[PDB]
Amino acid sequence: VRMNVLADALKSINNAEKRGKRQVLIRPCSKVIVRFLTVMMKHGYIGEFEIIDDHRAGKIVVNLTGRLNKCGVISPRFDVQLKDLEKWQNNLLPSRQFGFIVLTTSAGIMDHEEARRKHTGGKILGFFF
Amino acid sequence: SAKIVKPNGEKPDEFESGISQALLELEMNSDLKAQLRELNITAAKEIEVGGGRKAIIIFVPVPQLKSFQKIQVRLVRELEKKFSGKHVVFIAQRRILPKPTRKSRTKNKQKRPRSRTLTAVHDAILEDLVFPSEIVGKRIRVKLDGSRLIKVHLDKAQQNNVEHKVETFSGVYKKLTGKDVNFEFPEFQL
Amino acid sequence: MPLAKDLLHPSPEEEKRKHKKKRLVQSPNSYFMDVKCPGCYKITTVFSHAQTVVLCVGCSTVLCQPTGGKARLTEGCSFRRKQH
Amino acid sequence: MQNDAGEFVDLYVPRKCSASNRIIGAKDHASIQMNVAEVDKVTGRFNGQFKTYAICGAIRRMGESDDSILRLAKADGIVSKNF
Amino acid sequence: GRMHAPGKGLSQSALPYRRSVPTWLKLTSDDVKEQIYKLAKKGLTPSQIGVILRDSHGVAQVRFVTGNKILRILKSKGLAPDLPEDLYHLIKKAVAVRKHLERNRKDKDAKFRLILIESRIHRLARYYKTKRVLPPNWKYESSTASALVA
RNA sequence: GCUGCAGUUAAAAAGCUCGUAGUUGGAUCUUGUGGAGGGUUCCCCGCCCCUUGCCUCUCGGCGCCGGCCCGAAGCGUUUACUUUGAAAAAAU
Repeated sequence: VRMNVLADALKSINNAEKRGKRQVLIRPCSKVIVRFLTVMMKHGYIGEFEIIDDHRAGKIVVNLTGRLNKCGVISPRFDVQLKDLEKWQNNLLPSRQFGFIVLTTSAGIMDHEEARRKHTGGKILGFFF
Repeated sequence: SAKIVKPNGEKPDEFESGISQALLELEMNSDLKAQLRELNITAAKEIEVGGGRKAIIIFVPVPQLKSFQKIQVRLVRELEKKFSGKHVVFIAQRRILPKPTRKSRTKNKQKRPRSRTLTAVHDAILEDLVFPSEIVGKRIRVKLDGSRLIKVHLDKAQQNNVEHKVETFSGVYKKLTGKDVNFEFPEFQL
Repeated sequence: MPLAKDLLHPSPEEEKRKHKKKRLVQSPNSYFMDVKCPGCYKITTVFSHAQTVVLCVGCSTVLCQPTGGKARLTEGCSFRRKQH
Repeated sequence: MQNDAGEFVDLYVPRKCSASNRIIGAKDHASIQMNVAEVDKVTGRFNGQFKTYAICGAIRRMGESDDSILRLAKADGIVSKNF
Repeated sequence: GRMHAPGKGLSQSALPYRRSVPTWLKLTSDDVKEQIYKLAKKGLTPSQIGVILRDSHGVAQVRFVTGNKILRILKSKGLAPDLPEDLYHLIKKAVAVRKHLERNRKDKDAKFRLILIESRIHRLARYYKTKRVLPPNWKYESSTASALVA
């Protein structure tokens, strides 16, 4: 059965990007998916997006610009502390110059570079580059 | 009695006593005497709209509103005839209760009903404004700056009852909730 | 499907072709209709996929028969859909 | 690529596909550059002015270049947003 | 997919987006409740009341005319049964197969299908016992089963 | 082989189905204007509806010409998580 909705959303975008398609449809929608998409959009990796109401959790249509190399999920939501975050970005990123880990923290869902300014740890959700 | 609007200390205002006088005097002619019965209006306000003109909002208590809507098609037509070129809307006197989890006092002895949530109140206020017509569907657009716009679809029958008021609906819903809305008609509907 | 068709605006002939649960927003194919018969003429309402053997207020032996799809009328004067 | 003095340090900057926004490599021999003539608006005649596009080899071999060149020619004025 | 078969078919209802009552419907909330109370005296289960109302009257969804689901309408008047109606139907099917096997002990398919019925009774009873619909001491028994449905 | 392996043919998926413990489990319930540090909107004050969510005492200092105000306390449904204090032999 469907054990996790965020893993479907990112796998669906990742297969559409590799085929060269200009749009994709995500279903079911969730509060976690809308907040994750917003972090990719603010850094310039995807275009703007629209939500459809249907009285059953809803759907999203997203616009693609061709810049995204990958996006992905870490399935157990492991806890991270500021001293251990260096080991995770050494494992998951392609260079020290670009790409982002996404964390959930009591100050909100955010970019791993913002978590250092806000002096906060959290749980891992995923990444993009 | 007259001056039916608002709780104690707030009541004497000229505009709001004026609109509630204009409502309660209308039961005195024989046609609306059949169907008005001094039923409560809780408040009224006069507010600016995007064309530089004015519109009025009338606030109705929840167990009375199911009776107001049954006569609103004549009662608002009489008020929009009598006032100086204004547009009118009736809306419910809904209350919002605060979030129990770490944003309010909370205990086992009473539970917050989901009918008193902010989401269930703001999406009910949207249905009151459009009343002569019915909502066919909603969509929400997220912009590159992180802002939102709502797109509302209205039924294709009864266009003649709302097309001249979409410009007041956007300004009224903005001032009741803080959010941008556009009102539109569908290409086709199943 | 080409590389660039937009997903937010399907034409009504693209939407009417596909399954009721797989449309952009869901909608049934069934409907309500008003039905009338000879000998007694009190009009009545019926559902197009009925399971019941309907008897009219005019007390005739059968108004319609149930079936594996739409129900079939006994040569009644109306099959007219209600608009909403 | 730039350094902390602000000067550039790449050998060259490679081109990208007009249909798809992906880099065309030095050995992509299936790729193309298309060139198309403009005409004057009074007499429908060539004035020597033109427009250009570049297409990835991977989009050509799946059969999508004809529709991509058409969308590009409707986005520019050439096909005039009716068909 | 289905819980005890290899099949994965898709058939189900699909409700419209519009929850409102239509303007042509002549019925009203308390007259719909009286028709429900009359139909309940004939011994009709809630599932049968909703098809009689959909086929022969205007009401497509009773929950949209009257603000309540129709088992709540019966419970608030004391008309509801002492055993839930889907658990009742599974128990009636188990005793029908047990009356077959007493004279047909060679029917090894019927022996296999009885395991798949009674394990589906146990899964449903365990749910209703945690939500206080049934006593904690309630138990299905192969000797007692006939007395649960007569 | 947690990060990080493999099971059509090289070594390897129980003949097939049910099922208690174990592991895993769908959507949903409060936001934008104003000021400081910084920018050209967001992180601290105070607000559409609640800003410690309530409350009114009494043993106990404050502000002023008795009465009314502002720091404790009852405490915010219970935990994991995270950030910060305290307290932990030396040698290595």
